[PDB]
Amino acid sequence: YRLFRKSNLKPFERDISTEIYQAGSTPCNVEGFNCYFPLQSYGFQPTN
Amino acid sequence: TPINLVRDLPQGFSALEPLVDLPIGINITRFQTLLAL
Repeated sequence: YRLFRKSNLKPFERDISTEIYQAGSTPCNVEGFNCYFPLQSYGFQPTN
Repeated sequence: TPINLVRDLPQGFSALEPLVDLPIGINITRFQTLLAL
């Protein structure tokens, strides 16, 4: 799913892009902290 | 329209009839006419 986005998507909007976000106040140009990949995976396991 | 006129647009009236609505959505802009050669 998408955890980082520059702006909220409009209803029935699809965001497939991989735009790196500047969540952290420090601008980026680029992972780990203060700017992250927009998408985030799910830990779907039967033990969950 | 019956448009042949002489020059520029005339003083008339008529209306467009819709045909289809396809579900692209996805933030449309930058319409670009396709000119031939």
